[PDB]
Amino acid sequence: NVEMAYARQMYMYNEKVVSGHLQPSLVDLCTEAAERLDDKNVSDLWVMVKQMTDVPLIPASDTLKSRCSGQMQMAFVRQALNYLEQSYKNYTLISVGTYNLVRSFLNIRLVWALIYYCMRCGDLMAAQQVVNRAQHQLGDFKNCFQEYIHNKDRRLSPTTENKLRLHYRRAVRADPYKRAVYCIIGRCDVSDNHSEVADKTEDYLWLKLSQVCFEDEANSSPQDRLTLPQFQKQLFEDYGESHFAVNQQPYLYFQVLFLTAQFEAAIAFLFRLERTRCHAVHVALALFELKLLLKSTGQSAQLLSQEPGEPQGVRRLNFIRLLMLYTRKFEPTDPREALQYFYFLRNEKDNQGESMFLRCVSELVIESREFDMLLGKLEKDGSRKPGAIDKFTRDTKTIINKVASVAENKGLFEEAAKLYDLAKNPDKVLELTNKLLSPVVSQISAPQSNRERLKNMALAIAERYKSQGVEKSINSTFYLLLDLITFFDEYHAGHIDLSFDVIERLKLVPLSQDSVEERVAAFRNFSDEIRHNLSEILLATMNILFTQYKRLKGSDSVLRSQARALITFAGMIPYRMSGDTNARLVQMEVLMN
Amino acid sequence: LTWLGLQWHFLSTLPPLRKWLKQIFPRVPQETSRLESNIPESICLLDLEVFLLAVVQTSYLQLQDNNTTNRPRCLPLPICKQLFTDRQRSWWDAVYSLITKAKLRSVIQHDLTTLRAQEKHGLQPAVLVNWARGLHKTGYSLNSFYDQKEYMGRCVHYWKKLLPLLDLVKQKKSIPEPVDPLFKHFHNKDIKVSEVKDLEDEACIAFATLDLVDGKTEDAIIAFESVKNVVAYWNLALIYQRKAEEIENDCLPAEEQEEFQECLLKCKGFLKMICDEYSAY
Amino acid sequence: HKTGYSLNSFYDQKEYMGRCVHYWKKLLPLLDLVKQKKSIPEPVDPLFKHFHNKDLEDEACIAFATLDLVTEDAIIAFESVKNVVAYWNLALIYQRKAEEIENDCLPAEEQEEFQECLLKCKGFLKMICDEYSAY
Repeated sequence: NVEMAYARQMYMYNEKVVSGHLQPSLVDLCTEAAERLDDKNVSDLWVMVKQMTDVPLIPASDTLKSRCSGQMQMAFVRQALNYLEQSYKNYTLISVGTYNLVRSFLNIRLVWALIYYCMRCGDLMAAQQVVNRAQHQLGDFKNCFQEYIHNKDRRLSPTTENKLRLHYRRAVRADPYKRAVYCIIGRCDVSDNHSEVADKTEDYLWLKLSQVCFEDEANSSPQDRLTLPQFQKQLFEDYGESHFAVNQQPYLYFQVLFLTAQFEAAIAFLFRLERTRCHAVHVALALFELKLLLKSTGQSAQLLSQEPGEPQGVRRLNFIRLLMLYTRKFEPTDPREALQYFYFLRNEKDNQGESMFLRCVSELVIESREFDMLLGKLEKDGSRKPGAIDKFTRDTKTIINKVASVAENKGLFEEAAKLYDLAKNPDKVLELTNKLLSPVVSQISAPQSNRERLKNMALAIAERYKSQGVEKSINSTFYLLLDLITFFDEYHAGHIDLSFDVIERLKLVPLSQDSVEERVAAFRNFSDEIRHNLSEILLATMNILFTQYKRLKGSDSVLRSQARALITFAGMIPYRMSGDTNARLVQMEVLMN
Repeated sequence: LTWLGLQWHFLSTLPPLRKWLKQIFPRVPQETSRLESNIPESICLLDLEVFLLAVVQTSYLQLQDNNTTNRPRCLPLPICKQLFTDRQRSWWDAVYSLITKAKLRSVIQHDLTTLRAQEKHGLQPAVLVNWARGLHKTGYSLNSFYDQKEYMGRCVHYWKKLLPLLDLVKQKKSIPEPVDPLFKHFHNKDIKVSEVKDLEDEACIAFATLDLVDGKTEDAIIAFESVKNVVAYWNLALIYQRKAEEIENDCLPAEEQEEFQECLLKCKGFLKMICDEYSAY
Repeated sequence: HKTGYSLNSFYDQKEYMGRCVHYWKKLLPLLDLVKQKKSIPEPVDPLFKHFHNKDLEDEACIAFATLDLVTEDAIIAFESVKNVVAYWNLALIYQRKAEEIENDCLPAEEQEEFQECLLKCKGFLKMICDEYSAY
């Protein structure tokens, strides 16, 4: 359902990516389906995703290092705090213009109030307005705020920030808005959450972000400084989710982690969230397509695996296992969605050195068994009506060839043969056909013993190759299999006359004492599968000669000559056959003597 | 830049691309870490000089084609009109914006994917052949081995990438391209049947020379004793002299006979040699 | 690695560093298991299960530095690891650049060779040659 909305999104994105047109927007497409689809969780969460991740990129061949270069934290805090201010003011319009909403909101809960309202609405302009309004008794706060608004990242002078620290330690330690402003601006009271005005969790975290000092100023006092490892560590480990109220965390704790840059962590939690499986898949796939996800090496390993030597805590999650489990959900109806998901795999490194999307295609689609929609149909004409595989690539021959290789490894005889034939693999098709026909040749072909179907299929591939102009050795070998099969049918019906005629026609066995030499000189030129049929052929031919001699006795010199020729052939043949067959041939010779 | 390059082309002498680009691009390093990552923020100066090379070649070809068959062949800056293409100027705009710097990576991403000849591109063999020869000259120029080696890296990369695509001339198209990706033409860019093997021997040359500029005199000679031209023999002869400076006696008649091979090939005045044999021999 | 960096051949240093990094990488996730925990439950002797004796990043970055070395980025990458081989690489780059040119680059040699001396007092033959000649 909502899976299907995300699906149509995926199909459109994949078709655009394949046809090579201008870049489709995964993020805006998700947010937009959410605009249409009346799931307030979808709207808010996807707008939050786009509005916190819409920061300047920096590929630089370094995923985790680019995402962790301090400017990444600066842009993160920019988008996050601005979005938070905007959502707060967009709620304020309910208590309501901006300052009117802010005052009526101070009353909805019930000059520092107006400046704090400007802080929480994102307006340094309104902040400076109320500043110049009440610069009468506050003094240097106006100048420090002006310097904060002149430095774009709101970075105060070091002497100014030390002045703000000592100032909030001196006076504001006992006006809560003045204390909050002085501390967050001068990187002061870093331990203090200033719970006097700190009534929201995300607002408190943004105040801590405003308290965060990101530089290696060895002349920055020990405790009044916030480092990203400390903040994120207390936020993930020490704060915990059972404190952050996992109930509302389906929109809240995941949001705190994704805005404090615990990317794979938010993805793990919202993947554990049932109603957020496809959502977590979409967000993580967007990030990894941006190359933003720091991935894990081992696939079998836990959903989050931490490498040895990696910056302590940086989380590496198995995107392989994640998306594989996420596709095992709708694999039973929408293998199209399995393919649209595999679309991310064709570029990476499978450990042996194989294409990931190709490996997934082989395994999953072969197991799925829908060949005609999967890779194409060798139609009534024999052209390949191409499947969705040629709808994503143009190397369907290599796809069917890897299908043939993986199917050989997977022991699928008829299936591997179908795939290799679709790839037009002559040697592999014929060899598989010979391995299959070696056991189904002589076996008593009862009604539907798979024998008639094997004969029909072998002969159909034979007529295809021969009619289209497709070596001669294997082709004549197949002709020999067909001849031996027909002669065996006559022998099983009791047709001694036609059996003798066909045995003389195939000209493989000694019919005359002088022909033993010629047939033995030819026998080394046969395929080993013919050395597999020669034993039964010789037994049957000796029995045929014995039965003809029986008819001539019960109604023989040529029959005895043929028995002696068969003896010479079976004895000088380079095939050390079962001594029991030779014993029975000698018994027939004796009963003819 | 493109007018100057065209003029140096007409004057049959390659540009000093490295000087001009070192002067314009101040801080860009000379190479890349990985030749598989579609990395817009890992720009090397040599990718840019490769763009400039094929830009000069395409611009010259188009002005030659534009019914010039007009004694000023390059038509100085104010009198003429645009010589390069609009999208090359777009690559120029966005790349220069990023280098002499909210950032969309459409142009640069598409165009790095084209230039580095990674997963999907469109341009055709003559492109990488002329690129490879230009960078062969630029690598043979310096005495600094430390730069020679990475320049042989560029040559070898473009060459081994042209190998598997160039074998596709067996009554078959190279690549169906409705749009001109970066440098797409015809009746110039299509490589005929015969020069493939020629490029392959040149590739054997480039690979063995790479590993000579990397210390494996064993398989360097293993490879250099395969092609049947003058380059192989001159390489091996310098190798014999160097490795047996003061080592052994029997391996000197070897260089003697290989220089006699080179003399039989100089008897026809083969000027494929870089430095004249009347000096070395 | 020792027998590998002994030689000259690039086509030998290649395979030697490859197998060295491979064995360190295989040991690596097993090197995490050592916290009062079971190493490998092996009642049999696989071929060699020995007691009371037995109980890749650094050499990788050393490898990448010597890679670009085989001279500014050389020192750039040489100042990332901090073992005896790192300090030695930096010491000999210092000597190479400042035999007889400038003074203050000699105290660099000095202090770094004294880190190496405090390292050699610590039983470190981790240098290809003994430090009894280096310090």
